[PDB]
Amino acid sequence: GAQVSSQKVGAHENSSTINYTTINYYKDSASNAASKQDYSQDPSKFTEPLKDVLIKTAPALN
Amino acid sequence: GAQVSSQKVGAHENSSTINYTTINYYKDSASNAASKQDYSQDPSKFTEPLKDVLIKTAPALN
Amino acid sequence: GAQVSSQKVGAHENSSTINYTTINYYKDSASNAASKQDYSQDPSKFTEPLKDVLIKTAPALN
Amino acid sequence: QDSLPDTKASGPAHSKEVPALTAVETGATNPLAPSDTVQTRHVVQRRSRSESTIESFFARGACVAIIEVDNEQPTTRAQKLFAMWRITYKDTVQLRRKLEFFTYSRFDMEFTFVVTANFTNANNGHALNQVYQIMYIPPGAPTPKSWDDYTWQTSSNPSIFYTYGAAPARISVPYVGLANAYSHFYDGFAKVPLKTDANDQIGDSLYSAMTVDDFGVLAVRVVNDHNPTKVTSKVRIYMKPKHVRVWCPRPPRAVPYYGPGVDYRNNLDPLSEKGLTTY
Amino acid sequence: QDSLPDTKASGPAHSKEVPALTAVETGATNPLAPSDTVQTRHVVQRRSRSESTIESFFARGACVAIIEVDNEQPTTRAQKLFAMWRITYKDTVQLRRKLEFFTYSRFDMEFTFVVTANFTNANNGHALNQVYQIMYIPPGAPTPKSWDDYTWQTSSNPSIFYTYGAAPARISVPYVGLANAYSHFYDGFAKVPLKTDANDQIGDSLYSAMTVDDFGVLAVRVVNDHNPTKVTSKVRIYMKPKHVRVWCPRPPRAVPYYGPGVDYRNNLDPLSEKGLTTY
Amino acid sequence: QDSLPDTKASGPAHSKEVPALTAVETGATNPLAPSDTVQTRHVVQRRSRSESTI
Amino acid sequence: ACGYSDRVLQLTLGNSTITTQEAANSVVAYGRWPEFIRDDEANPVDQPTEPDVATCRFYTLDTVMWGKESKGWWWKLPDALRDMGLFGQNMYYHYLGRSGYTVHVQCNASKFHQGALGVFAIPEYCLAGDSDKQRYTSYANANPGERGGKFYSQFNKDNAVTSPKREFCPVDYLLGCGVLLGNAFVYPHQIINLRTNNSATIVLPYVNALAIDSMVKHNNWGIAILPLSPLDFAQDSSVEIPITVTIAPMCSEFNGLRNVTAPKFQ
Amino acid sequence: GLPVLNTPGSNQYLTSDNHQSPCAIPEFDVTPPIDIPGEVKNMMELAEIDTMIPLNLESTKRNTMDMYRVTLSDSADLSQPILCLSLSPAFDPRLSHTMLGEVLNYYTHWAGSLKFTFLFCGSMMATGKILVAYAPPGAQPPTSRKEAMLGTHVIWDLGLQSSCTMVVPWISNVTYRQTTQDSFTEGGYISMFYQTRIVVPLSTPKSMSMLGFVSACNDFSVRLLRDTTHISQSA
Amino acid sequence: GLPVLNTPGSNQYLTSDNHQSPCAIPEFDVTPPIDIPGEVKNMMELAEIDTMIPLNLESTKRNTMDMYRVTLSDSADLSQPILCLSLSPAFDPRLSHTMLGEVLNYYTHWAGSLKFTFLFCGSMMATGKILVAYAPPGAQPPTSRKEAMLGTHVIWDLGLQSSCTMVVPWISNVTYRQTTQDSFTEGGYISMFYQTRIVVPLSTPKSMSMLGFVSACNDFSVRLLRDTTHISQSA
Amino acid sequence: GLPVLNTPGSNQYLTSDNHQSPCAIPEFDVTPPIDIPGEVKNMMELAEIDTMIPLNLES
Amino acid sequence: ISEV
Amino acid sequence: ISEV
Amino acid sequence: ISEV
Ligand SMILES: CCOC(=O)c1ccc(OCCCC2CCN(c3ccc(C)nn3)CC2)cc1
Ligand SMILES: CCOC(=O)c1ccc(OCCCC2CCN(c3ccc(C)nn3)CC2)cc1
Ligand SMILES: *C(=O)CCCCCCCCCCCCC
Ligand SMILES: *C(=O)CCCCCCCCCCCCC
Ligand SMILES: *C(=O)CCCCCCCCCCCCC
Repeated sequence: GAQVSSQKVGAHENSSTINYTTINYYKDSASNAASKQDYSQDPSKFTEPLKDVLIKTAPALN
Repeated sequence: GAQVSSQKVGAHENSSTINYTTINYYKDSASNAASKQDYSQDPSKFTEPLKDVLIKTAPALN
Repeated sequence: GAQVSSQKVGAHENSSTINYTTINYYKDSASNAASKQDYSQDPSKFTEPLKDVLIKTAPALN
Repeated sequence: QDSLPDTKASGPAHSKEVPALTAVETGATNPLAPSDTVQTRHVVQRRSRSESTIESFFARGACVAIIEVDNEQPTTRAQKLFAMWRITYKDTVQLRRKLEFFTYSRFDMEFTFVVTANFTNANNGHALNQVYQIMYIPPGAPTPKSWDDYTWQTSSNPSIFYTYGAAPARISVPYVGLANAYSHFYDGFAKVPLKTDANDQIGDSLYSAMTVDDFGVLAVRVVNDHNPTKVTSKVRIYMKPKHVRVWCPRPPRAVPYYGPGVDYRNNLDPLSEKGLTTY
Repeated sequence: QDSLPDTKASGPAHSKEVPALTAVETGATNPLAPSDTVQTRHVVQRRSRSESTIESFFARGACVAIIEVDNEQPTTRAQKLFAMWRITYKDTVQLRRKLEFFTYSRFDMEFTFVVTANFTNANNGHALNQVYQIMYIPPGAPTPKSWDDYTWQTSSNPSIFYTYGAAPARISVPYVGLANAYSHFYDGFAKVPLKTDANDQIGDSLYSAMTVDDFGVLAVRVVNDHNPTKVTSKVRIYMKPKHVRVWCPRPPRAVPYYGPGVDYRNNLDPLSEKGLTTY
Repeated sequence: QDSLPDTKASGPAHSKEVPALTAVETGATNPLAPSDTVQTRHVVQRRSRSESTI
Repeated sequence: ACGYSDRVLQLTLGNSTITTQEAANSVVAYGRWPEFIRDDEANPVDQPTEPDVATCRFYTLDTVMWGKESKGWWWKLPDALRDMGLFGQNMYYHYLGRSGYTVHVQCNASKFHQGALGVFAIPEYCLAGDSDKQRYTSYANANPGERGGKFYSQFNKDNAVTSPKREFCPVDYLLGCGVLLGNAFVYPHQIINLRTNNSATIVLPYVNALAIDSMVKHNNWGIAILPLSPLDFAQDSSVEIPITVTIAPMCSEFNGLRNVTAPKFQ
Repeated sequence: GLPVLNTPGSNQYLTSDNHQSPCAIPEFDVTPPIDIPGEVKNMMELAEIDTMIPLNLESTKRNTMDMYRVTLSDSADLSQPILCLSLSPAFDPRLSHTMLGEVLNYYTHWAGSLKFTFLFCGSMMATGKILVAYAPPGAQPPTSRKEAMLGTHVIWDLGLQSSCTMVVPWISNVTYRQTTQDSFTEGGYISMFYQTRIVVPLSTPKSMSMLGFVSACNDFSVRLLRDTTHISQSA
Repeated sequence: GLPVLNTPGSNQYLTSDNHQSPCAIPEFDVTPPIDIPGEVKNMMELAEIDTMIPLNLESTKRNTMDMYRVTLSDSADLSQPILCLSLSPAFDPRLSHTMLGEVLNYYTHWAGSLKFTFLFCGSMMATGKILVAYAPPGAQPPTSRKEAMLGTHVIWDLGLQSSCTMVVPWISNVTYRQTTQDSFTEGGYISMFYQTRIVVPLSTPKSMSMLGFVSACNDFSVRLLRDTTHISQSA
Repeated sequence: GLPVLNTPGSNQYLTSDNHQSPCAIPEFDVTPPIDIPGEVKNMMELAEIDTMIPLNLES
Repeated sequence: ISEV
Repeated sequence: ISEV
Repeated sequence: ISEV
């Protein structure tokens, strides 16, 4: 059940891809650590909730 | 001897099937943890112990 | 070097063969735990050390 | 998957099929669902009965005993330099009531030991860390007469040596019953009085009781020799049934327990007053 | 990969396309980038928004409560031999303000317990190490009236037994809400006053409040019997939301909190004085 | 597997075979089982000598 | 097809037959029919005695009258049958015995009478007692035989310390054992409601923590009959109708034969 | 020596935990199971069994056998309710001690559909029609049949089938209600009325009992194991 | 017993850590999610939403609705700045409390391009041309349009499209600037001037408001989570 | 450093337990077995041997 | 290993 | 194992 | 490994 993922390596030693290993020890998912590999989304539903969405170089009002 | 099973994941992180690992360390089964994957059964032997079991839309007495 | 064996499961949970894992950490066998899977033998060398062993339904003396 | 059945879409009815009527005299509970008597929509059910499984209901360690033991200078009168407890779930009420929803049970048992101590008296110097010995004495074995007599040698009895301040001690016990299941209730006697008996004490027994010692005792002591000042300790015992199976359900206890049997004495009035036509 | 978009090389313009002009009345924010109004070079961007993800923003354990409990000789007046805390993130302001950037949330919760103690009085001898019991009492369960009454038996309630000096205690809790999400804000009542009501107290409720006990309480006590001298302890509770999801953003709290609701009372003047034409 | 031998179903006897009689002078213990002197039913034995091993 | 019904049954066991024209179907406790001990669940090694027809027939107990003040009746099994023909003889000649039962309760009245009997079969029916003294009910008192015992509306503590009755004090709304009667329905049961049915028929399997046990030391099943709704008729304030209990041992087998057990019931 | 680092939670004891531990009686020869009749796999199986309701908790009736008996009569006031009760299965005094009520007091949250079954224990010569109803929360609890008629209801006609069942369908705002009393998670109201009236002939009892029963429909579930207020012990 | 060696860090508690721990309510039946509208995946999404700037923090205007209103008029002194502000998005009193400013006060470092949008709230009969500008750090903060003209700027012409947007491009020496005030990581200066003037006809208001807005361009990011000075509590 | 969490039972001593431990005389040259007559594998073998009963425990 |  |  |  060992899960192996890659580290986003910031400062590199003078020595490529480095990994880390994870194993869940408990049956309940609430017991689990945070994976922190998170997906991002569009701001659109807040920044542009328009019914007719318009392209920025055209007149906003027409 | 590592046993790998799936978690019934309730609250999901913004990151699918998540697993947990189990290994028994001791020879005596009494030493073991509880698996908690338990099978359910019919209430029938208590709710309907009738010799002639009858379908709910028909008369109970006939 | 992981050794995997079966547990003689007495009280069973409401959930088959269950296993346990063993690994020896030390070079000297004296350091080891007890396996407790032990072979039994005949009482004969104590209960019947006779030169002419006789069948129980026949006369012991003849 | 373990989710409960979905609600089916159900519409109007005008028919000879009458689920709503029944006859409870039969001994049976009517298998009805909302769609049998009202119009229902389709609901995709996701709820489950995961936490009300027998294992889950019992999957908690409960306090069944508080053993008190002292460590002080051995004087010549009755002291508590060691103590003994008969193993049972009946000196406490909470786990007893849960276990008793059922007639017969079968399980492994997990014992966790919480040990706390304090100074009895205002001042006589102090105490170095204490090690406690918890010895199991199964029926038949020599019981201790003294806190440091030969029985504590424990050559064949299981013992736990616990160090104060360490994580609470924990051991596991197999299903150890003389029968195929533990009887939470026994409608009988261990002896029958016979017509030919000399006194009529010979055949007398306690009602509902089986063996005299049931499962033996736990003998507890402080292994340390006494400090100049006195230390009092309490060993709290938590019991957890695991890998559990239960048979023949029973109505829960409705009035306060009065001893190990089913006997009642007072507070026989469980139910509140409420008006027949009052919400 | 998670890096932000690269800057494109952009040159001079003389055209009918006017990104710079817009109309905010629409309800929309103008999607402009530096290359829309100035000449830009090509930059290969490597920066990322890894640390401002919802999980990362909340991925820190915050102090939400300080529970004080004493261990001393049981006298006959009000003491603190045990204490109870209603579980909430609202007795503190920092995590509350962070959680409230959003209307609804959904998460698992991590509880870490830091336990510290000291001697109250100059001198009466000393104390052997204390074990603390932290019991969760979900709404409905019997609450304790006494530091060592039967409720502490904890047969079905979850309890933590913590030993002083050991690493801070830590448990995890699932998403336990009655709804599909936790409401950080509830514009309503738990009761409606009806025209047919007898007194008009029947239908009265607190504004913004949902259930009376929300999520229950934590009952804390020292399991040790009292030393001759008094020990005072504080249990500090750190809360961390994990596996977090949040909905419907809200403006941050700009004035000091005044209780559990959105009510304000004073310091309603958040902003500094600064001249219109002053840098 | 380590369970002890099963009890065999055994019925009535009228014969020249006499397991019940013996001669302990020989130095030997008589190998008898319940089915040698009483009528027995068939029992599928599950008990074992696991805990009395050296 | 032809004309058959839920309400009309014939039960035949050994040389005995019961007819009922007003039944409410019939119950098989926990969905399990009586059966003999399987080889792989067997424990005593000696060949069993199975008396069959001589013991697995319907024995009818003494009749009890149900009147307006009747609080309830109880019986224990095998105890109610200790003196019943060759069944009782087999029970007392052997150390061990197992048996299932068909219980048939009989109570008819008229389309104008009124009342409902709760008939409950209870595994290990441990009853409560007389006293300050715990678990003190004497063997002879715990075992009324055919006669059965009764329920009371309230707890009268047998006060006489000096010369104790060592009797049960079964209170009706507490099912004689510290629990509420309304929940007794989790146990295998039927209701004899006089407008619906003459009788109740419950088939009991052998229930125990063991495959076989001592019948003289231990009762497996308890039969409790309580008036869920009181007897009433016309305007007559002193109505009385008979309740008759008929019971049959089933798949009976016995082990450990020796001289006969003669218990002391005085 | 494997380099390790001790995390928070170390050396604690959680009552609610699930870990392996040493066996104190190694190699013990365990008594095998036998097939005992009556095995239970889930506490919800018990809540699905019909048990009798203490419908009558009036001063002299409560903690007595009469608490189980509701009196119906041919001379009753037809405008009045036969019985009125709240849908609080673990809390309402009439429901809290039923087998369903008792299992629910070991849990914090309940969800699902319930069903009430009523038994006519009068003579065979007696007849009648009864309206039994359920009002979802939010309005004035019904005081007249006129009002009760408008909610979920069943019109029970007395006859050879002695009993009638009303299912109370799961109608809630929240996904799980609480087992304690609380206006925010309330279940609504149950009421009963005469639809016509009890009619008997002469030489027949004019008065009789009605017994009531409650059990869970198969969609019922519970969560958050907790201790019950239904038992305790003294110092 | 696996031979282990305890390392430094053992038995500590780091607030910032990420570890598994026992679940105190095992096997709990979790309420499933439903698709709620308005879900947020990253705090930077909020900083990209235009929110209104408190541009007017003068003595009687601040902590009032007038703090949001800049007065433009046909009789203004054309040589003077309409408004002058520093590019310190989390620190400058006009910017620090905007939604962008507020998210930045929970972080130590910011980087990326910003954009300011201005809304003309005068009558339709009003006209004008406005110069809005940004001066990167290092010189004298602009006091005249002559000086402001020379830096990054936009000449806004008032008309049917009511609003204008000036993007402040990421021009920095350091890869990440600080959220607090600091000369070493300073952002420069923003200024506004009349390019021509507000012109109205007769029967028209000669004076009117301009509302201002700020939000992050899509290249904006933040780092080093920290506590905000924007909230506190008493003893 | 592998992140670990100490469970209950930690640092206890159970008389009835079965664990490995360091060997205090490493690399010792052990005397080999020889086939001694009379080996016992189970205490029940002894209970199967006929032994004489003290049938007469009178004064 | 044994993956269920 | 499960390598992402 | 060595599975018996
Ligand atoms: C009616 C009374 O209670 C019970 O029926 C009931 C209660 C408890 C129970 O658990 C098993 C009891 C025997 C166990 C008790 C604990 N044991 C041990 C053994 C060794 C040590 C050190 N500590 N404890 C070994 C044997 C089994 C049944
Ligand atoms: C508005 C108030 O605060 C909240 O909305 C809010 C705050 C906290 C929260 O977390 C869940 C609260 C219930 C939890 C609290 C802690 N729990 C436990 C359980 C057992 C132990 C030993 N220790 N803690 C179990 C249940 C969920 C929501
Ligand atoms: C998947 O995990 C199979 C490989 C297992 C590798 C060894 C795991 C070592 C840790 C044991 C974890 C037991 C947790 C309860
Ligand atoms: C099956 O378990 C084979 C794989 C073993 C993986 C490593 C196990 C690590 C833990 C050692 C356990 C020793 C327990 C006595
Ligand atoms: C055989 O053992 C090969 C597999 C090894 C699995 C991991 C072992 C983990 C424990 C390390 C033991 C080191 C003992 C000195």
